[PDB]
Amino acid sequence: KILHRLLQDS
Amino acid sequence: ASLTEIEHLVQSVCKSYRETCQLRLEDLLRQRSNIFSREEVTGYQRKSMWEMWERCAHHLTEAIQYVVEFAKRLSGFMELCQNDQIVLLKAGAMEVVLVRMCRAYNADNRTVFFEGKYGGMELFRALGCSELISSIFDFSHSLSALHFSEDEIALYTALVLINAHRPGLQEKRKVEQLQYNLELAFHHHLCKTHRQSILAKLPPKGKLRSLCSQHVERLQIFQHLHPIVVQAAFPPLYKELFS
Ligand SMILES: CC(C)CC[C@@H](O)[C@@H](C)[C@H]1CC[C@H]2[C@@H]3CC=C4C[C@@H](O)CC[C@]4(C)[C@H]3CC[C@]12C
Repeated sequence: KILHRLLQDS
Repeated sequence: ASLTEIEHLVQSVCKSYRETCQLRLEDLLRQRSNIFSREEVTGYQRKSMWEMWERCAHHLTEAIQYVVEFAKRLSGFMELCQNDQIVLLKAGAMEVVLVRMCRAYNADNRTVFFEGKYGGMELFRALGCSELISSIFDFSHSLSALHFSEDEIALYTALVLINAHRPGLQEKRKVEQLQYNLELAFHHHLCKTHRQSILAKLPPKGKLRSLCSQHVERLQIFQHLHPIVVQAAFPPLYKELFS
């Protein structure tokens, strides 16, 4: 969950 | 990849590292004289196991975030498919921190920089895993012996991360190609600087794998003892990687 969101961030 | 490509991959890896290295060498070198007192060490030794694990997990997570930022900046990395990005970071992030620790480790008195001062192993005695701590200090002591430059660390950790052998990779050939270019980058720089003498001195491998399995094994014991500390007070990123 959390890593996926870190990789997608601007 | 031509030679011009790998020459310039060198500066580019070093740049990415310099931007995400978290703690400046300059500060760490200066703060070497700043060592916890016996009283502070005692204060740390009086903490509950679980408060100490939580503190440690938070600090490691914080370090891993710079590692994720390093990875996002690495030439080639964001070109891998999402699955493989996550496989590479799940396996190599702790490893990279374990290498990055050698900068924050003072081999003259066997101390690590922790919460604003330098301290020895004994600082972490509350954790209930002295074999692992001991082995983590040793590892840093060995790396420290090599007098690793900042450029070497950058290049070396980029290889620790880009590992085409990690299980679970969908695109093993693309990471194989990337790994090759980073290896060439690493060895070219060592050659240019007259430092190939260290390749034979580098830590074996698994070795980093052993440390990281011990970490997870130890976590697993702690979670069996304090399952609600983990659920309630360990950072999400950390539970994702190691739980
Ligand atoms: C469960 C065990 C893996 C805990 C290991 C722990 O007993 C101890 C050795 C760990 C806990 C937090 C760690 C620190 C977290 C953050 C940093 C900054 C980074 O740039 C390098 C490593 C460094 C300086 C780490 C060194 C190793 C520390 C001090």
